Amino acid sequence: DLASLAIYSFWIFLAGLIYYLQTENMREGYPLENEDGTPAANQGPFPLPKPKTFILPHGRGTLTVPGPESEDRPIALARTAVSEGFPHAPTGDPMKDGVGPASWVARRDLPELDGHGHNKIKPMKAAAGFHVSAGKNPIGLPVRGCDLEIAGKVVDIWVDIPEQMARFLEVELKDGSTRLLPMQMVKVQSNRVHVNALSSDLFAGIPTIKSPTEVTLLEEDKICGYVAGGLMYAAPKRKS
Amino acid sequence: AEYQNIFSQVQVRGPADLGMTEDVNLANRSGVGPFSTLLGWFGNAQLGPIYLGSLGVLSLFSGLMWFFTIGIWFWYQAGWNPAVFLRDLFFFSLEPPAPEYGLSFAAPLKEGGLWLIASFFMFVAVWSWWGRTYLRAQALGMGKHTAWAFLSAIWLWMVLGFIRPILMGSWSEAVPYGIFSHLDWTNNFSLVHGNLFYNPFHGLSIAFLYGSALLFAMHGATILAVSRFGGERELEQIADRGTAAERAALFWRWTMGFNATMEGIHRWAIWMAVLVTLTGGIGILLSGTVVDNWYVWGQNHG
Amino acid sequence: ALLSFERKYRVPGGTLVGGNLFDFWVGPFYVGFFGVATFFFAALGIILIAWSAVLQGTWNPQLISVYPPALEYGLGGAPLAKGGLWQIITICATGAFVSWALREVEICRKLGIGYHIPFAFAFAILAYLTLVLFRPVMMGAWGYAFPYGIWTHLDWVSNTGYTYGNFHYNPAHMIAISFFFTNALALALHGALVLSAANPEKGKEMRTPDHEDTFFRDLVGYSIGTLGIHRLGLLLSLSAVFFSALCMIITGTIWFDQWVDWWQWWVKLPWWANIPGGING
Ligand code: BCL
Ligand code: BCL
Ligand SMILES: CC[C@H]1c2cc3[nH]c4c(c3C)C(=O)[C@H](C(=O)OC)c4c3nc(cc4[nH]c(cc(n2)[C@@H]1C)c(C(C)=O)c4C)[C@@H](C)[C@@H]3CCC(=O)OC/C=C(\C)CCC[C@H](C)CCC[C@H](C)CCCC(C)C
Ligand SMILES: CC[C@H]1c2cc3[nH]c4c(c3C)C(=O)[C@H](C(=O)OC)c4c3nc(cc4[nH]c(cc(n2)[C@@H]1C)c(C(C)=O)c4C)[C@@H](C)[C@@H]3CCC(=O)OC/C=C(\C)CCC[C@H](C)CCC[C@H](C)CCCC(C)C
Ligand SMILES: COC(C)(C)C/C=C/C(C)=C/C=C/C(C)=C/C=C/C(C)=C/C=C\C=C(C)\C=C\C=C(/C)CC/C=C(\C)CCC=C(C)C
Ligand SMILES: CCCCCCCCCCCC[N+](C)(C)[O-]
Ligand SMILES: CCCCCCCCCCCC[N+](C)(C)[O-]
Ligand SMILES: CCCCCCCCCCCC[N+](C)(C)[O-]
Ligand SMILES: [Fe+3]
Repeated sequence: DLASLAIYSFWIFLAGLIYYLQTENMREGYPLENEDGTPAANQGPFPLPKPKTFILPHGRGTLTVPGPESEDRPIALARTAVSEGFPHAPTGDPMKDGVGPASWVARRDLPELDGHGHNKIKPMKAAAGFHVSAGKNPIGLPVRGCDLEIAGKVVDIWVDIPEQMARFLEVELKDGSTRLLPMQMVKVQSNRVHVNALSSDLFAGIPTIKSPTEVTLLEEDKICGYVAGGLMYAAPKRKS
Repeated sequence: AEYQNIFSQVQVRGPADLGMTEDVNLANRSGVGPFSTLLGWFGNAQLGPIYLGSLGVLSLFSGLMWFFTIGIWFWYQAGWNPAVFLRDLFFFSLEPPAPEYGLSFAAPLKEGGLWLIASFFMFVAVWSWWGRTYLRAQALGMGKHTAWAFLSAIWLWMVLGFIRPILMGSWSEAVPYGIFSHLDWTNNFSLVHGNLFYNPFHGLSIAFLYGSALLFAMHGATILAVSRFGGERELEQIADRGTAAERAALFWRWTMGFNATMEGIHRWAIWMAVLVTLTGGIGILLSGTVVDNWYVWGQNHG
Repeated sequence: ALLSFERKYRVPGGTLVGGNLFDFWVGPFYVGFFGVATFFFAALGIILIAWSAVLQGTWNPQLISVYPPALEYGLGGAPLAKGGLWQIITICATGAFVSWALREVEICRKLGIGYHIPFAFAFAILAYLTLVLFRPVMMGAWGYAFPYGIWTHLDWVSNTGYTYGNFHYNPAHMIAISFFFTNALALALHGALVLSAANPEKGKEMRTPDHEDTFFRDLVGYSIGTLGIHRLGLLLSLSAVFFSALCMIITGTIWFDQWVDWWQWWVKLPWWANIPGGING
């Protein structure tokens, strides 16, 4: 009967759809590798899909995936066991070396652009006439780390222009230089901004940006990685 | 306690954003509406602009006429009494023609005619709105995924009010316009077809409805969990994978042994959701036209 | 085997129990103390389900059903073949789910990400516990819980619903359903919007979040924005499940009559109860 035919057909369709979805989801990170970076013997039952190409706006070229995968950065970890499946120990300072939860990806060293080809994220002082429109304005507040010491003072908010949102706080340190802190990693209070992720002595080590009025995707990844890494790696200097 | 990025701590505002031009007829955009600081704690504060245009006017007019046809019928049922209108608001119902009228438009106004008129306005409102989801994407040079997804919802709506009644040979098979009465119709529909729990397309529709809540909870939480690395900037993560997309993928890989990509999760999403009404519409269309009783059908497996 | 970008994240640390003892992977899966716990609970529960099947006399997945103790047992223990296995399997399931959530927490810690996902999952666990634990306890018997069987659990849904008339009339159930339908609407729209921008008309450059905002503003006059839509999907899904749990925890406890009759409170408000005309006059 027609209903039996429909349901039988549907299950065949569904199996095909899952195969499509799973292979689409193999456009990044595959082929799977051994811990030494060579191709793994067992790739599983799904093959890689035929490549697709994204045309990027503003002359930025294209992305074709799947494509050759490479980290494009040194990774300062080493094996802790003689067989596969165990953790890899940082060989240096994992916050400085950008591994574990301090990891960053070698994204393009250019800023994300809006639909008009301008820098998506700008310090609020350079964004006409962006302003704080609700909530406690954090500009001017002292910035406290998880050791409960003051690490600096907020001197601006970096804003996403097309999306009208706060993305970073720019914090001036004791030496007069500044660093960016992800808005998602700070708590704005009445009298301070508190940063649980970092003790005050780690603020200097936040990766710096090369130009003082823009931030590239690479730099954002280094900064966001470093700050989040502090939850694990500054745990000793934190602090009931 | 750590900030969880469910509500924003600080809102910022700049000049009203008038949007991308591309091929849009700017003469048809309104001005911006008010900014809402309240909305701004959770999402964007900006209201408007909205695109009008003649197809838009047609949809709005037709949709308002549907609503007002039902509402005027409700006032009539209330004996034009405001207190009774509010008291019995959920009990009023605009009902389709009796079975005797078949598919004719010969039913008197108070006995099905007004339901046909309301339904005609709804048909025009929804289909002209569908055209709009297509044309607004086209004008911006975007893919047509929204129009395709909307068509899956339209499929169930069309099956319920139009295709199934036509195949059954009477408008009396369609859904009444009323809050309680449409729930009564739904219960009755299951009882009369031998319990929809036995309809495998109903079971599938449920799997996708629950699965949509599972998947949006997973994806919403994942993106918030990696918002500290810019995770919600999904388009640029697709174009240039970052530590947000990698940590998202590895959370799921380490948890359940496989994972998505920033682009591909949105394909899981669109399909999980659209399959709710695709399977649902099939299940309903087969009911009474091909299968009179799902329990009985399931005993034969076919 | 590892994803091409995976090794740099596989560092030690983040465990809640056991230090480095269980800090390792099996293939793609992270283990951890709670990986071992989930395995134990899941294995035991599955073994006990297999034993229940043997006592029931079937291996057919569509027939196996583990029933809770009959109502006469109240909140006491019951013989294994007469509800006791359900009781133990329920402890196992709860252990397995809570262990799963806590293993997710360990994974979040190692990855340096927010705890949103296991927090969200906890809502599903609380809905499950509402049905098998909180509601049965409030009502005074394990037998009010649902049986573990593919088809028999649907029998329970139907029997339970119709105990209170048409269950559609439960107002918390109406709100839950509105959240489930709105969630699927939002999920379809979110998936479509991102895909429509990433996969534009042939030969065109990827669109931007600016075009995503513009599309929605053009269409409905408002865009919730790229952060807002993920907050919204999370809220709609968790609200759907919160109101689901709520609609059941009140049913059989605070309200136990026909749900349709609850609505008489509105109809009977003194200022219009007696006015002639309409449906209710
Ligand atoms: C006693 C009741 C019966 C029952 C009878 C029905 C019937 C009858 C139907 C369902 C259907 C469904 N049932 Mg059932 N169902 C039962 C028990 C359940 C249970 C449970 C017990 O836990 C669950 C979870 C469900 C779940 C579901 C869904 C999976 C499915 C509807 C999907 C949907 O998104 O529709 C919501 C989406 C739509 C209706 C699409 C709307 C489309 C657009 C075009 C709307 C236009 C609106 C516009 C003009 C108004 C604008 C106003 C705005 C403010 C602008 N049912 C019992 C057995 N069920 C439907 C189905 O598909 O069945 C197979 C269906 O017809
Ligand atoms: C005739 C039947 C009655 C009816 C009777 C009832 C009854 C009775 C109940 C509902 C409940 C629901 N009904 Mg009703 N309802 C009916 C009509 C409908 C209709 C409709 C369109 O007509 C709809 C849309 C709904 C929808 C709803 C939802 C609000 C709610 C179900 C979701 C939920 O609780 O999730 C919550 C999610 C869970 C419980 C899932 C938890 C799972 C987790 C923790 C773990 C599982 C993992 C594991 C086993 C995985 C295996 C391993 C593999 C690797 C995968 N009902 C009719 C009128 N309804 C239920 C409810 O609210 O429950 C709280 C409920 O008990
Ligand atoms: C994949 C299935 C899921 C789904 C998907 C879906 N729905 C869709 C779409 C998609 C992808 C859209 O693109 C389309 C949309 O535009 O969403 C924003 C839509 C949509 N789904 C909608 C509703 C809806 N979807 C439903 C469900 C679902 N939709 C499924 C769960 C339901 C349920 C669950 O019952 C409802 C009620 C609308 C929000 C929208 C279709 C809008 C439409 O067709 O409008 C026509 C009518 C009008 C233009 C006017 C309406 C009349 C009003 C009642 C009167 C008052 C409002 C008026 C507009 C105010 C203006 C006053 C002025 C004079 C100032
Ligand atoms: C709260 C919103 C929605 C939600 C959220 C949610 N669910 C989640 C998550 C989140 C955020 C996860 O992180 C976790 C996950 O890893 O997903 C991939 C999960 C998950 N939700 C799942 C299922 C699920 N979620 C459901 C729904 C929902 N989940 C809600 C609608 C449903 C429904 C609606 O029926 C199901 C079936 C799993 C895919 C996964 C949790 C996996 C897990 O806990 O694994 C550990 C345990 C085992 C491997 C098996 C244990 C076996 C038991 C010991 C015995 C079986 C007892 C059982 C009670 C029998 C039931 C028989 C049925 C026929 C009734
Ligand atoms: C205060 O008073 C005011 C002025 C505001 C007016 C008050 C308004 C009120 C109270 C209105 C309330 C409206 C309500 C309660 C509406 C509820 C609608 C519901 C619950 C609908 C549910 C399902 C509807 C479906 C499935 C409809 C399907 C319809 C179609 C597919 C259209 C089919 C087309 C037909 C039959 C026309 C055929 C003719 C041609 C030429 C195509
Ligand atoms: C986007 C695709 C996701 C696939 C989810 C498939 C879940 C299948 C659920 C089984 C339902 C079986 N039944 C009894 C309804 O026929
Ligand atoms: C406690 C309920 C018993 C569950 C049995 C194990 C699940 C097996 C999956 C069902 C497969 C359906 N199938 C393939 C037989 O048709
Ligand atoms: C009318 C469409 C909106 C859907 C929401 C469902 C309405 C149910 C409201 C019940 C709440 C009554 N209560 C608790 C305030 O008294
Ligand atoms: Fe997303």
